[PDB]
Formats: sequence, C-alpha cells, structure tokens
Amino acid sequence: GAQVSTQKTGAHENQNVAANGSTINYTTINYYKDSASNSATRQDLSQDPSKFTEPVKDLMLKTAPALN
Amino acid sequence: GAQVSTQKTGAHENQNVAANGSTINYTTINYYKDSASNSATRQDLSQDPSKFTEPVKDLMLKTAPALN
Amino acid sequence: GAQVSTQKTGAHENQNVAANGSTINYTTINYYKDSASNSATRQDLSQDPSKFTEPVKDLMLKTAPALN
Amino acid sequence: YSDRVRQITLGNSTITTQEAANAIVAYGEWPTYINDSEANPVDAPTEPDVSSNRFYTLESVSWKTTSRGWWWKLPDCLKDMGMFGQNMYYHYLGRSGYTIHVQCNASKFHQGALGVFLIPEFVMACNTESKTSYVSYINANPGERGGEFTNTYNPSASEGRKFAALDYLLGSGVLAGNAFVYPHQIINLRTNNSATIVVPYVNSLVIDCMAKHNNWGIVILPLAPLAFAATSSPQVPITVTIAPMCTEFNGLRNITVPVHQ
Amino acid sequence: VSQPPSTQSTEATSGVNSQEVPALTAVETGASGQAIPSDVVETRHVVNYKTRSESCLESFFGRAACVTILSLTNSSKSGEEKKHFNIWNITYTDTVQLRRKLEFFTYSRFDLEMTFVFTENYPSTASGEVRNQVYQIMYIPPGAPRPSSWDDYTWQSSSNPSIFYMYGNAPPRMSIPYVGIANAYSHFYDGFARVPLEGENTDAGDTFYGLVSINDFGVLAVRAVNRSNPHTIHTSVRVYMKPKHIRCWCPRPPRAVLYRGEGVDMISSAILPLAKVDSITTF
Amino acid sequence: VSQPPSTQSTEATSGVNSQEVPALTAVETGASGQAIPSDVVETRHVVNYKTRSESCLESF
Amino acid sequence: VSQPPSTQSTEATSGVNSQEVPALTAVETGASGQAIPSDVVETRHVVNYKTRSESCLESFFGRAACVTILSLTNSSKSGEEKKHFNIWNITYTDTVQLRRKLEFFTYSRFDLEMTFVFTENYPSTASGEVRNQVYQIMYIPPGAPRPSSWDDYTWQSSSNPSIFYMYGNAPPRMSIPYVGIANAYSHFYDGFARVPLEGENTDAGDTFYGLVSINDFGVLAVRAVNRSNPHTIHTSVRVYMKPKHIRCWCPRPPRAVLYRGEGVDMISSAILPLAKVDSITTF
Amino acid sequence: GLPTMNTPGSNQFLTSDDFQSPCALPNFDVTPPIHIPGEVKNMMELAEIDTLIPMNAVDGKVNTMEMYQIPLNDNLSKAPIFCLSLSPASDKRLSHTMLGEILNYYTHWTGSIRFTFLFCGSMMATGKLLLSYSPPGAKPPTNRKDAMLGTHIIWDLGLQSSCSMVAPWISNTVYRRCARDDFTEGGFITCFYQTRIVVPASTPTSMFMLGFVSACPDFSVRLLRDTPHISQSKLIGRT
Amino acid sequence: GLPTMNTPGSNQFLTSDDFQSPCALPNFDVTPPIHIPGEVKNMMELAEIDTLIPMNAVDGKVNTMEMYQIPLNDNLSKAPIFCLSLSPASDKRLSHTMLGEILNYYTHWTGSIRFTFLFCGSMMATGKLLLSYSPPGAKPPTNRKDAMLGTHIIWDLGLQSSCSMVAPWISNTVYRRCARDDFTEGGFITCFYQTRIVVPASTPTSMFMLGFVSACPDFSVRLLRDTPHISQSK
Amino acid sequence: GLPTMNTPGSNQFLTSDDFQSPCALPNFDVTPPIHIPGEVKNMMELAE
Ligand SMILES: CCCCCCCCCCCCCC(=O)O
Ligand SMILES: CCCCCCCCCCCCCC(=O)O
Repeated sequence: GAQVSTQKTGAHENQNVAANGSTINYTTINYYKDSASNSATRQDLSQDPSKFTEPVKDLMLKTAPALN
Repeated sequence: GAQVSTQKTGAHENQNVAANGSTINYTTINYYKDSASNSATRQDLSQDPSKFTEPVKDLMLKTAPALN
Repeated sequence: GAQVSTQKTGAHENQNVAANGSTINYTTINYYKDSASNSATRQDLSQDPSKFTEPVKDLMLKTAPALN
Repeated sequence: YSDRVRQITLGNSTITTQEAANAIVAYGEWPTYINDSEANPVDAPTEPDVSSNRFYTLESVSWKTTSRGWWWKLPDCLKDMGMFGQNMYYHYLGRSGYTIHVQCNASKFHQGALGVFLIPEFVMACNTESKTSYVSYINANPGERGGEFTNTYNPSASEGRKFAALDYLLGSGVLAGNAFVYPHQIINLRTNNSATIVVPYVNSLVIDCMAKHNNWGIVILPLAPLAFAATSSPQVPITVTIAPMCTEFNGLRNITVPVHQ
Repeated sequence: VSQPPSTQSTEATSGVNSQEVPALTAVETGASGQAIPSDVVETRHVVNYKTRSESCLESFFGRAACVTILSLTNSSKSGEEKKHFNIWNITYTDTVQLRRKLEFFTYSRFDLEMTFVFTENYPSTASGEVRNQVYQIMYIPPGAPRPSSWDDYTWQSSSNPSIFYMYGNAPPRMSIPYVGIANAYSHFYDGFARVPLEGENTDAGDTFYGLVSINDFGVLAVRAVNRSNPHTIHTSVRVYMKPKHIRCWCPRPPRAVLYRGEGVDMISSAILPLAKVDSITTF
Repeated sequence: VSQPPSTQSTEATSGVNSQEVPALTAVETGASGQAIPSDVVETRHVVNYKTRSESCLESF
Repeated sequence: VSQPPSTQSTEATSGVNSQEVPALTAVETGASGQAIPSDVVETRHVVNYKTRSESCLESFFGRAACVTILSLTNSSKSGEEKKHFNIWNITYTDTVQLRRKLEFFTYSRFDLEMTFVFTENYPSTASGEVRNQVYQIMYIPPGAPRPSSWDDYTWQSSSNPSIFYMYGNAPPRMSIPYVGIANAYSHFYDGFARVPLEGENTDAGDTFYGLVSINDFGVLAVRAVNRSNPHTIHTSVRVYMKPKHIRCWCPRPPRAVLYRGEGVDMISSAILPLAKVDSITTF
Repeated sequence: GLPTMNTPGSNQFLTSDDFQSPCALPNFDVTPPIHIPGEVKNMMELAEIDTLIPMNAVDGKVNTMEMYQIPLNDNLSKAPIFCLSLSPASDKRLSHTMLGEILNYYTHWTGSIRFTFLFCGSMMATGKLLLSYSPPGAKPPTNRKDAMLGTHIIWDLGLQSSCSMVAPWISNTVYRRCARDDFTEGGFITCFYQTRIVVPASTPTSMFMLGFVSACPDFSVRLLRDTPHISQSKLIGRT
Repeated sequence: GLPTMNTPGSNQFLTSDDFQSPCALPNFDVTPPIHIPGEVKNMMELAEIDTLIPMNAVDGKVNTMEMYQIPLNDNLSKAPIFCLSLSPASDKRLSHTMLGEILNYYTHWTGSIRFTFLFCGSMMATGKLLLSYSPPGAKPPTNRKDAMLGTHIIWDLGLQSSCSMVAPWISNTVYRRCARDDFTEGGFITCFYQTRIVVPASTPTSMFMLGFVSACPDFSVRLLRDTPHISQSK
Repeated sequence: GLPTMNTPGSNQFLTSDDFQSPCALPNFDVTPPIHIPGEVKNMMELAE
C-alpha cells in the first residue's frame, strides 16, 4: 500500500510549476503499526493570517477608512 | 512508483543500439522527499556548439567565402 | 522492471526437462546504471565447433572417403 | 549588400562601418528586458530607451609597437556618460546589454591585429605580494580611461592597491591563447577595420547594483604586432564606442556619489 | 528505449574542383573554422556509434573531491582543550584540483553531496586503551552563534543540522540542495561588497574586492564528543564534495598557474606555465 | 501532482488619485495594517513562485 | 522454458558390411576425425540430459583470482615514510594461474570486477594500542599525475576514482567496464611499439618488443590514510580479479612451462614439462 | 537472504533525519483531539502581525518601557526624528521584534516589510510627517531633501491615527542574509517632519509616536538556524 | 525483519558512487532558476572552439605573448616554417590550448583535429603556404617533398584570410591514449612555403601568422582523470 | 526504515560470488565491438 508523492525541487530541476516529469516522484511505505512511527507529515502550506492579523468582528476593507 | 531506464552498454551488453532486450534495463526508486537527495540525473547529450563556435548575427554558410 | 528466469536444477528430484515446477525460478533486478555492474550473463550453450574442428573449403561428408 | 558593410543605429546616434567582420552576438542571445516571470525587484522599473541606448565614444588609445594591451570595466567606462551614468547613480539596481564597436584604421601597408574579447566577470589579480584581492575602489574602477596590460609582474602599498596584469596571463593566470573561448572578434588591420560585439546582460541575477559590480570587461590585445614598413613606430589610434541596450533600472535614491581621486 | 546520439558520422565523398571551398574562410569574425575531413580530403563512409558521455557536465563533475582536512585532538591536557574544537569556513578553494574544474564556468547551479572520512592516530610517543570516539559535525549558517568551546551550549543543535558519527561505521553523508541567494552561484565577482563613497579615503574598498569578500556560506564546526582520555588521540577529518544535478554557464579558460589564496592572485615566482622547445621546427 | 501555494504575487499598478487610500488606517482597532507595495507605490508585475515551506511548523 | 540443449544422445546402431566407412579418413585435410561410437561399434540408445555449463567461457572465467600482493607500512620511523603507499602497475601478469587461463585465447573482451582483501600485523617485536586503520585505493590512469608521497596533493582524487575502506568492513569492491583501446584486449603482441627508422642502431627494438610495450593501464595507488603511530602496522593488500561478460577469440594451447617475466620468455632451467615413462608399452 | 550493500551514511545519526521508527508503546491509545482556537500552521502567520519596535533604545531608555516611544516636539526642526537600518536581524532594535525574532531563526529572507506608525498625541495636535525608504548602495539620507528622493509617503495627521509605508523588496538578490552583511545591505528608513506639529494653548507640546513592524504577504524565510539571542551555561550531568 | 545479506562492497566509500542520500535541509526552498546566457551542457562544446596555439616556444618567447606568433618572411627559405608533433594531450605546445587543457582531464580520445591559420601581415603581400599532415611511422617530413606526400592543402593568401587544414582521424586504434606512448604517436604537422611570400616596395618584410587548434565534431574523450597540469603546496 | 535481519553469509567474500556492484568509472562509453573470427563460446569446442 505504497504512497507516491511529489518531491521538493532541487537545482537541475524542472520549472517553478513543480509538476513536470515523473522524475520528481518518490515512494513511501509505512512499515509500522502505529502512525506515530511514520516519517514526518507532508507540508501543508495552508495558512490563515486573519486569525492573528485582523480578527475583527466588524468588516473593514483595505481602502475603507478604518474608522467611520 | 519505480522507474525503468536503459543501462549503459557494457562489454557484452549488445550492439551500441541499446535495444537488445529487457536485460539491459535497470530500476530506480526515489526514497526521499527532497529532490536534492536523488541520485545523479539522466545523462543529457543535447548540445549546441554554435553558441560558442559560431555566434554570428549574419548567418553565413560554410561553403562560401566568408567575405563577399 | 524485474527479470524472471529459470534456475539451474539442484538435488531435489528436479526433472531434467527444467519445465517441471514453478519454484525453480528466480528474480533479478538490475540496480545500477552501467551494465558492467550487472551479475554474470545468462547461460548460452550454443556452440560452433566446426570453426575449429572442421573448417574446410569443400565440405566433407564423414561417410565419404576423405580423399577422392 | 556586402557582409562587410554594417550600419547600427541606437537612440539618436549611428555607427557606420565600410569594412567590418560579421557582428557577434554573445552566446547567441540578443539583449532583452526582464520578463515578469523572473523579476526580482517589486517596484515599477524605468526604461529610458532613447536617452540610455545612445552610442557613447570613449577616449581613444594609441596603438604603438610596444603596446601590450588595454582594458576596461564595461558599465564603469560608461559612468562618465550623462544619461545612463546618472541612472546608475540614481537607481540602486540596473540591467544593461551592450553594443561594443571597436575601430582601428590603417592603410594596406600596415600589419598587426587586435583581438577584442568580452570577458564576463573580469576579475583581476592585485599588485601586492603579501595580500589577496587588495585593490582600492578607485584604482579598480578607472572610468572612461582604461587600463593597460604589462610584460612583467612587479608586486609592491600605493602601487599595491592596484590591479596588475600580465598580458600573456590576462591578469588572472589564464593563458591568453584561450581568451578565444570568450565572445570575441579580431581586428586584422589587413582585412578588417572594425569589430562589433553585442552582449546580453549576464549575471547570476536578473538585475544588480552597477556601482558595485561590473558584469563585463573589455580586453584588447595586440595579438599580432603592429608594424609599418618605414617608421618602425606607427601610431594608429583605437577608438571604442559603446551603447547600452535594453536598459532598465529599479529603486530610487539620493544620487550616489562614489569615492573618487 | 533508443540509441543515444552519437558524434558526427563521416559521409563518403570525392574530389571537388568547385568555386565554393570551405578550407578558405575567415576568423576575423568570432566564429571558429567549420571544416571537417570531408571538406578537405576524400573520405570513406564511416558509421559513428561513439558518444560523449564522459564529457557531459554531469559526468565531468561526477566525483567527490577532497576539499579540506581538519584536525581535532582528544586530550586531558588543559592546554589542548581548545583542540577538541575545529571550525572551518565552507569553501571549495582549499584544494586545487576541484577548484580548477569549477573555475571553467562563470556561474553554476548544483546540489552538493558531502561525505566525510575520518582517520585517527596517537600523536604521542606512547599509547594505551581508549574508548571508541564519536564525532559531531555541525553546520552553523552565517548569523547563527558559534560555540566558544568543544563542549559549549550551541552544540545542542536545536536548529542547526548536525551529524553524529561513530568511528568505524560507514563514512557519514548528506545532501545539500542548492543554497545561493542568487539564481546561480558565482565563481567570480568582479566587484566590491559595498560602494565606498565621497566621504571616504582613496584607499577605500581595498579589502572588499572579489568573491572572497562577498560570499559567506557559514562554517562547519566539528568536535570530539567524548570526554578526555589519558592517551591523546589525533583525528584527521577529510571533507569531500560532489556537485550533482549540475548546470553551468559562460565558459572560461582554466588557470595555467598556481593559485595564491581564494582569489585570482598570482605568485610572482610562478608565472611561467609553459615548457621551452628548442626551436619552432622541432617536432 | 500540482504546484504548491505560493506567497503573494505583485500586480502591476499605477498612481492613484482616488480618495480611498489603504495606506491610511487605524491600529486602535486591534488590526494590523494591510498595505502591500502596490498600495503605496507604482509596482511592476512580479510572478512570485516562492514557497513558505521552511516556515511550516512541521519544518520549524 | 529455455531448456538447456544437451550434448548428443547416442543413437542405437547395428553393425554393417557397408562401403561407407567413417572410421577411415584423412587428417591431412586439417580437420578432426568425425567418428562417434554409433559409427564404429554396436550401440545402445542413450538419452542424454547432460549439458556443458562449467565449460562455458563465462563459467570458466567466473572466479576472482588473486592477482597481486601489495604491501604498506605505517611507521613513525622517518626511513619508513616512503612505505606508507604502494604504486602498482595494473597488470594480471603477477599471477600465473590467471595468466594461464587468459592465455588460452589470443584476444578477449570483458568487464572486470575488482575486489580487495586487507590483512594486517605488527612487524615489530613490540605491539601496542593502535587506532583502526583506514586505507585509500586510488586509480591513476595513464598520464595522470603520480603522488610523490603518501600525503601528496594528488590524493585529493578530484577525478581519479578512489575507495576509502575501513579495516574490518566488508572487503571493498567495484566494477570496471571494458576500457580497451582496441575492440578487444589482446593477450599477445607480435610487434614493436614503434618502427626504428634509420635510427643508427641495429639493436633497436630490443627494448620495445612485445605486449609490454603496448600496454599502459595506469597504476593502482594504495595508501594508509592514518598518520604514524609508535607501533608499526604492516598491511598486506591482496588484489583479486574476475573477468565477467567475457567473449574470446582465436584459441591457442596453454603454456606448458614456467613463465619468466610478463612476456612469453622461458627460463632454460625449466623447459622440460613432461615426466618420463619407462616404456612406450607401459600402461 | 536478499543480497544487499551498505552505502555511505550507514549507521549515522543526522538531526534533520526523517525516517520511520518502532513505537515504544505499541497500540497506545492517543487522546482524541478537540478544537482549540488560535491554531498556528506556519510561523509566517506570526511574522505578519504588527509588533511594537523599541526604536528609542537610547541610553536611559534601553530596557525600559520608554524605548517604544518616539518623541515628537511641536517646535520646528529639520533633523530626522529617527533612523533605522533595514536589516531585520542585525539592527539591534529591529532584531528583537517578533518579525526580527522569527528571522533570527533563519539565514536568508525575502519580501517587503511594512512599517506602521501610530500617533498618540492630543486630538488638537496637527501636522504632517514624512516617512521614507531609500535602497542600499547610497549615502544614508541626512536631511529632508534626501528623504524626498527615496520612496516616501506623507502622513497627514488626522482622524485616522495610523498610517503605513512599505519598504518594497528592492534587492538585486532573491534573498538577503538575515545575518549582518556588507553586501546584502538593508537600505535606510527615516522620518522627518514634513511640517511642524501645531499645538494650541494648554495642549501637550511633547507627544509620542509608536512604530510597528510586520511582514508583508510576499515575505518568506529559507534556512532554519540557531538564534544568537539565547544562551545557556555549560551543561554537566549529575552535579 | 526481512532477511538480508551484505555483499562485498558494504560500508565503503567510493568517490564515483551514485547513491541517494538524506537531505541535510528537508523542505528547503530552492531559489528559482533564471535563464542565463552561455549555457554549457558538454565539455566538448568548448573543445570545438578554436583557440590560439603557443607555437613559438623558443628561448626568449616562452611564457611571453610572442609565443603565439609564427614568423614569416620575404626572404627565401626551403626550411619548414614550423614543425609540430600531433599529440594534443602531451605535446608541450598543444597541451595548454583549450583543446589540450580539456583533453588533459581525459585518458583517451578520438576524432579529427582542425588546425586553422591566419595571416596578419600587410594586404599588399601575397604568396602561398603549404599546410600538411603526415601519419606516423615514417621519416618526419623535414622537407617539401615529404610534406606533399602527406595530406595537404595550399593556403593562397588574398582577400580571405583564415585557412583550415584538417588532420583526419587516422589511427589503427579506435582511441588514442593521452599519454605520449610510442604506440600513441599521432604523426607530424608542418608548414612550408609553397612559394616565397612576396612583399612589394615600402611594405614590411617580416610577417606574422597565428595558428589555432580545435576539435572537429566527431571528437570525443573517454575516462576522466586528474589533470597533471596543476599542483599545490601540501 | 525497513526492518531487516543480517543472515549468516553476510559480509563475506566468495570468489565465486555473483552479485551486482557499483561502477568506479560511471557512464563510460565502451569501445564498440567488431567482428573477430575464431570466437569461442565454450571450452569444449577446444576439447574436441
Ligand atoms: C551538517 C553539514 C551541512 C553542510 C552545509 C554546506 C553548505 C554548502 C554551501 C555552498 C557551497 C559553496 C558555493 C560557492 O562558493 O560558490
Ligand atoms: C577505484 C580503483 C579503480 C581501479 C581500476 C584499475 C583499472 C583496471 C583496467 C582493466 C585491466 C587491464 C586489462 C587486461 O587485463 O588486460
């Protein structure tokens, strides 16, 4: 039940798309019963800065006066 | 997700054809998340000597006097 | 891309036809880029003894007098 | 429509040569502007095409029978030009390709040849025996006035903080005969009055600070000795004229004024 | 599956008395001559199945070269505690053979493989039993704190990557992805790190010239990880580098003479690279 | 197989003479300022392919 | 199923009074006799499932032979410094069993597997604690620079391939592709490297006749990589070779007598290969 | 059974290793998760938060609360009120902000940086401040005339108390070193009065401004490193 | 645990090894590539560039710029103008040309070599030169008659300039060794006057020519080796 | 990564060993073959 996924880009690599060729794939097989034994997780790259930078109840738009 | 490619011709591997059956092939599996960890890339024989040997704007042909 | 081929018969009542059994097979996977790295070649029992034992310009039949 | 005749017009000036070798475009790539896909700086660039891409004649040098060679840092020699020059000081970053035209005329009775080579990153050895890369800014970047090559290396620190260069090792330890791997053209007084070489901006970066780094240098060598039948001392001028190509600049600052002497 | 490209095959030809003969050309232009044997002499058809594998840049730069030799000492003498600790600048300029190969190009991009080889001896006139040694190789990116000693706190490696090697196991190894801040590493930098300005003296910038003052890739800190023993051990660590996944630009002539330092500086006693020939007519 | 999310790209822009100006704000509100270069100065189009992978908590 | 072809079965036959007599032939013709038992005697029908496997050339040459014994010495004595490394000409002529098998053919083509075995001892009358030794095997192809010493710069190995082996790990090993210049290696060369041309020497060629004068495969350079210890370590290195993927041409008889040097030279003291028999009529 | 070969690197320990390992506690039942408000997924989410910068780190105010207060007078002056080097890890006042701190764990960085300024004077105080950024490789600006040539914004003090400037990513390189360097020079950030602050009678003539610093959305960091802001004494076990 | 058996070769380091290895910096974001002019993919692209030959290594010109200048003269001579051994890897003058320097990192080579010559004298002077290559194993071509028996062309000086003589790939072997073994000998290259170069009045009589060498595009090299040209202090 | 166990026979050198090994001279262009007469495939052809 091998997983196949995409590698992080190196120097003699494809373009910045990082989705060009089969040569950028790699294979992972989990060998142990606990998931805690697995290698590190995949990068998520998901973020939500508004949680800390603008957790405002009221809605403000960027060009709106902050106060009115 | 393994990849298969042709091996370099050996003493009794075939003609230079590199088309002498399946026994002249080898298998590679990438085991790492980072492409930089990959083994050396596939040999690239593409070449274009004119960049250095004939970088001329006026595209003169060989069988001609260089100066008209 | 594994290569599967038959094994040389051993002691366990292996009928000499070598087509008796599915367990008299083995698997080889080439791992390296240069074929010089491969294990020894497959057996080849083809022979051309006439090159050395009876090269001749005018073909002789063994049941004919050698000299006529 | 002879290959020997060439006219190049850029901005508001033109170079016409009656007899020239076929122009060379280094590495086969014509100068271009930075594509959005590769831009480093975020700010909107300036592209002062006519004012910048104007041929600028540099003070000529004399070719004597004892000359060993001449050299220039390219964006540096143009710093004394009005436009382009000021843009290097007003903008932090910039990119420029170039058209480099070298002319040296002589009558049919003269002999000798000048190789013109464009050296990317023309890094040179210092004239100090106890220190490495020991060269002052001023001596390293002479401006319009170019430098010269010599016959012998004599390290020593008023003379120490200066470049010194053997002609045969091109100032860096490489035999001159392999100078030819660089974009080049040869001015053969016998057959060819001038050379034209066009270069793209070349760096590890799309744009850089022109007050700090010289991406190309110009090397001219008397590959064949100058000679003339009845004087034993012909003196033929060499004139180098250069125009920037496809230039652009980024950032804006109080004009930078370098240390000078 | 196909045959890789070969070098040019010669086509059979015959004598030519035409007005278009390639032997006579011009090199005032920047082009090289283009003549091949079929243009000069009658040739036979030759099938050419030979290729250029060994000259591919990937193959040319395909070996792990020694870069440097570092030394540590495990010692109970207080005067030698400092020797358990050795910090080396990351560079490829310590060894000349690798440097010349890299010096062929002005710019390059590659991933780098690093391998280390350890060897040790007693530097003393007397030896005795000592426990197997462990060594720690830590990379300290520029801007990271340096250890003041072999046993300081920075060796805890919270962020800095580091490797622990037990002497006798396979030589340790790791891959480093391309790390330049530029889109390519430069092998040459014809410039200064900063621009000295009008309000500076005229010797300004003297030490800021070249690749040497511009590049900083951090340091490698190597230490003994064992506590001191009564019998001193001297350890020599060889550091190897192999560029891989490599692309290069703008070819240069190789250096003909011995290097003086990390720059292009010449040695006044060694600027005579060629051998003498008795005469121009001697074969 | 797909391209990972990139950091913010830059849209080309020009001078603005409108009265709706993003560079003027309040922080009294508990919010951070939101301006980026295209809000303050003329900018060029920049294609941004940079990825925040080193900074992911798993990497950190 | 590629059932391996067997040697011939014997067809059962009866006696005849036929005029076709295969037993009477000629050898003047330059051919062997063709008779088999079915031609000359009454025979039984025998099914033959036997094959010729061990006799395939690949099997015949399928084992790694010791080729040479090299030696290194690691010692603090200054007179022993030159002994830290050993430069060996690449050759198979150091060992007779292998030469003899290879010399059954005039020409051959093969890839080569090389394996090394290291063993060591104290040569002194007084042993002591010494750190695990590590060895470096470097290949120096023809014209490549040779080291002047065990610690010379040439050991950087930026192109010359090399193996770093720690004593006690598995015997080091690597494959070598066919590297001949010709399309086969020759085991013989009936000729001179150059033709003397009016050289004012009628003895010319005496120093450049035969296979030796046409073979340069470089040298194998082996060194200890450790610095000197108070207790000397003596190391024997055995080099093993196994031709693989081998084809051969133009068979010849094996040598019957002891070899004298790398050529075909005989020593007059050993040109008598056969034992005596008391009589031609002794069974 | 299966023929194998041990390659270089075998049996080594790398602190950046990513391999599987046997569990010490097989079948351990891990406490079911609950949602907790404030989840952080990336360090950059924190880099983008406006942080108050101890800009007035001058003798007598260093390590006091006053370091965060930029003084302003109603009295006319041609002097800069403040100046910074735009070097996130090497400018000591900047290096201790959250942005600086995240960057102190990285070797290389990219992106634009936003500087936000809050006026905390009386409502009756008016005027205009000039905020500007000049790129590197230049004479540091010394007066308003120089400030005017660099990138700048004029902030009209008024109902909205805060404004910002963005120091755009203007660099020759893709990345700059966090580490102090001569080549990857930060550039200069300064502020001058555009006009005097006008203050009516019985109204404070001395007021303060609070500067804040944060990452822009195009910001990124690249190589994790140890941060030289934290130290410890030598560690010896069982003493 | 899966049963396994370490074979010889385990736990050794080969500088030619091509194995995967863990990244020291997992998830590192590599600086995007940009197009850079002058990309090189193969060293032979540089071998094919014509570079100057330091043909004149007589005492007083060795290691000076004059090493690249081959003298010619108005006076009559039957002597070779120059003589060269065809050993691009081991010859004293050819080993340091770009072709030589690249080649010196190799153990063996094949293909033909082009020798390009150019006259830098006056426009006013005319004459014809004989450019010739003779294969090895015979008396060196010390005169014009032997030069004519080998492969040759005549360089007729006029409007055009450069003239290329090609030393075809003639060898018994597939490849030649770089080392200067007797069985490696490439043969002889010479230049003779075909006719006297004639210089008209008030025209300089001493003339120079430059020579260049390059690989033909049928050229290749084999095993990589350390180059003997560079050394360093220990 | 993958749990393994070394069996007897490991780390030994057998002169009749037939396993794959790394190449010291990678990506090597082997001189192409030509036909040479007198090819022998088996020692028995000489025995006959
Ligand atoms: C734990 C050990 C990690 C080792 C990190 C090595 C960093 C390599 C820097 C790049 C090599 C220099 C490039 C150059 O100078 O052009
Ligand atoms: C890392 C060390 C590599 C050692 C390679 C030595 C070269 C072996 C060449 C093949 C043997 C010569 C041919 C022959 O037996 O006739």
